[PDB]
Amino acid sequence: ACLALADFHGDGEYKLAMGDLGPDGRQPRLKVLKGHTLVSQKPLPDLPAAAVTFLMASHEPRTPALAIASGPCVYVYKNLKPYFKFSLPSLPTNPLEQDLWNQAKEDQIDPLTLKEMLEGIREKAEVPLSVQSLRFLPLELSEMEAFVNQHKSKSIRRQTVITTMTTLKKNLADEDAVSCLVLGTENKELLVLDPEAFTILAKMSLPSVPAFLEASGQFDVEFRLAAACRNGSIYILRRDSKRPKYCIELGAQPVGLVGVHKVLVVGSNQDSLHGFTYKGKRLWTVQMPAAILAMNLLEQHSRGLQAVMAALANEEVRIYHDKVLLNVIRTPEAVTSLCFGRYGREDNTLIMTTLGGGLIIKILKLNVPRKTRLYVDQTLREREAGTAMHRTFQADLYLLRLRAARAYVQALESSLSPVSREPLKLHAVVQGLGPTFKLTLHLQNTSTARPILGLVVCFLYNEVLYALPRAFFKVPLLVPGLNYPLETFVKSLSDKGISDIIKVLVLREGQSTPLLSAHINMPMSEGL
Amino acid sequence: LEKQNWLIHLYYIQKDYEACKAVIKEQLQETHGLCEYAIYVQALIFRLEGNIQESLRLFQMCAFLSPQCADNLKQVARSLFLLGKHKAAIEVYNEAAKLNQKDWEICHNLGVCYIYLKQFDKAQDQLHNALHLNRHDLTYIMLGKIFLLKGDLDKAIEIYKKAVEFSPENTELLTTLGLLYLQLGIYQKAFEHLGNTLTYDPTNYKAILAAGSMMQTHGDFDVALTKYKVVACAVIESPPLWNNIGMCFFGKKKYVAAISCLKRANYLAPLDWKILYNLGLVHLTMQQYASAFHFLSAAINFQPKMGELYMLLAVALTNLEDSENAKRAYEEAVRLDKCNPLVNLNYAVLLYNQGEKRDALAQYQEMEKKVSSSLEFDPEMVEVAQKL
Repeated sequence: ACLALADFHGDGEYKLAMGDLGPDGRQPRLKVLKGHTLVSQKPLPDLPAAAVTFLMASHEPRTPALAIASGPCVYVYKNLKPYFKFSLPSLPTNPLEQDLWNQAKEDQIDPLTLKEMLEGIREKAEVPLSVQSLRFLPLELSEMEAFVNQHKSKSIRRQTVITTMTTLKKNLADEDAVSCLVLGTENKELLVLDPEAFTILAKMSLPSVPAFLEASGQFDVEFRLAAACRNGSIYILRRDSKRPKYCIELGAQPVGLVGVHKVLVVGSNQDSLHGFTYKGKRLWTVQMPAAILAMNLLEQHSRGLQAVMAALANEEVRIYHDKVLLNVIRTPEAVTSLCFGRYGREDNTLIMTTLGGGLIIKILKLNVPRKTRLYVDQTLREREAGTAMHRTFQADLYLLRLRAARAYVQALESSLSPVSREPLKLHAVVQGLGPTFKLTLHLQNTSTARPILGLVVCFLYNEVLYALPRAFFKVPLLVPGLNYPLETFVKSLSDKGISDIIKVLVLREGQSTPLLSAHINMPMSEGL
Repeated sequence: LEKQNWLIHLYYIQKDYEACKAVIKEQLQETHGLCEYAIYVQALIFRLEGNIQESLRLFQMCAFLSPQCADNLKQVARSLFLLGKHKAAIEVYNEAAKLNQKDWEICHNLGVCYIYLKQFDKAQDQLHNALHLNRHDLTYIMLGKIFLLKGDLDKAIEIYKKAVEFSPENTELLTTLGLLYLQLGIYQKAFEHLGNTLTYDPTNYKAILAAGSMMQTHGDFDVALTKYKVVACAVIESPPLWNNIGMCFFGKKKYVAAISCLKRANYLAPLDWKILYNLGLVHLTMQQYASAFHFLSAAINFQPKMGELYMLLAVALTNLEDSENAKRAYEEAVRLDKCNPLVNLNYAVLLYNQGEKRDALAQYQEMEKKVSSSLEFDPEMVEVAQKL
């Protein structure tokens, strides 16, 4: 049972919220933790998707909330009344289950009771096997998947999967005079919906890369909304989609973002964190030894002066006062959110929501070169004897062309080129010390699209020094573009270390002149 | 289905790629497949990593699950196009289009595919369509590329101007239009657009290079030298930058400090004919005549259909006690040169110095038919005239 939400919806008495995930995203209840006694004060059922973060105000009656449910759509809590405009309410008790969940109501899910549910799919036809609903969690994994194709009853559409939103705060404690609803989805589409006209005002897709936590703590007081790109940049893309300021100044991707309405405390992956202001200036960075998973900062007494709860990526927590170090100990394997746990009107109680299942509360001008006398003497010699240099260099070039053509013709004669219409390329690699070496011939057809059918490899060695099992073998059909490793086991027989060359000839089966060849100097034996 | 929902979306956003990947092997097992998001994370996430094979496989599975979805076919054709197969990408984009006839992405991708397939009529028409559905910058860039590859800049200037007309903050569009202005006679609007680019990005290497080139062309080598100092450390080893810097230092009579930069650029690119031509020219000006021939012959072997190369090879040659080779090189040049009278004047000088005075008049008349700014080619024009 992994969880997503953690939020302190205070001022009731100490009412803390926790959104757990059930079988298929269900909140059986969005449980209230009651962190110093671990009981349920007010249960919050009827939510089909994992919510992450609530929302409060000063004029609210403290029981309703705002559950941004990662799943189908959003369900704003209004005392067990999710009422959004046209596509966001989507039957908060699972609509894609209970059209077909009625056959799995005799007991819990186990493969014993599933094989008696043969009539239960067809003794009650609430839908004609609609593709949106017939296969959600609990059914037979094999036998009813052949009836999906022949039925194919059509579906509907809705808003895409969300993570975070942005809403209004001024006319909030009536839940109907709201104007702007800018929510962040997974496809980085912060759709701006308005209930005054049932319209879509804008959509924020300028990152077009998914945010982790979209709004730095659900809003900023200066409305400099902080979207976090999954590339290594954090944006200052303002509220109601104004013009972007973008600070790319991060060494890697940002992990976790909260704010205390003065600073932007982001994570990193280059083993640090960065505290940016609303404009983009780095106020203060903090060095940590490992990567960060999730941070936060507590309430402000002065302008943001309390402790930071910063977990790590090797189960460690690390607490700080920005300049002075407090803790390194190993509680959470992973974590979702770190918020208040304050009860009895004390200063500060800290909560910690791990991913094993527990709810932990534990307190502890240029570089232009320079030329010496040698250069001016050499240039003077060149200026006084340029003709002889030109003539002798041309003579040397003629002789070099002659000798290169000579050696090229001699190689063509002996066919010693491992690269040579008739396209091929072969080179032999030797591996291993000891009396037994692994000799792998990497052979390759280098042509646009033409295979080579009849080829064969023949080895030439000294039969008194090396014992090759198969010194001659056919090669597979060489497909243009693939390196075929064809390996053999050479074995040194000389009791004394003797290194002798081994030739390899690749040749057709109807011809006697090798198509190409290769050489390998076998290393020393290191025998026994 | 997908009970976790964001669990296997938490390690991925932070790019953990361990818990998020290992969790898949567990989440999938519990749900016995049919989640549709675990597979999706493997796909687009796989494509974000270097791998574009498992991405193609999982997009194939997503298309199999929803046979009548255009986005899945688009993604499969895109995974094809990320590999080398463009014909199959076209044939999958077609099916993706016969399910949705109102999106610009299919038409833009068909354009960029037909571009790689050298089918320019279909690519051009498809990209015109992609504009008419929804105008995007990349479609404009691909259309300009089509009109440059196929034909002339006369067709690309209109497209790039219309492109920069709206959304004028894209550095690529501004810089490419400025480059295409350089490619033609206009040097003023080229400077305008390159400065427009440099306002946004001051350290733009691709724009600083062309701005410094234009500056060098109209004298004032120190301004171009400062422009190059702006970007010298960003690209410390780039043959074009050092070639332009060597030409800067050759402008203001720093011949040794120009040979240095030009030889450094030649070492980092031994197959670049411009640096070889520049080395030959500077070694001609330095009166070395042994190296000049070598570098000019190299630049000839790299771009043989030029007229000035053979002129300079003949020019040096004349000083290397080989006049017959200079004769045949000048013949090659005059045959291969059309709009540069310097070759004709230099061949007339060679002829008149050979004691002929007969064909020197022929080369003088060829030059005067060809024709005008050089201070020292003016005097030799009139001195070989009056003395003939």
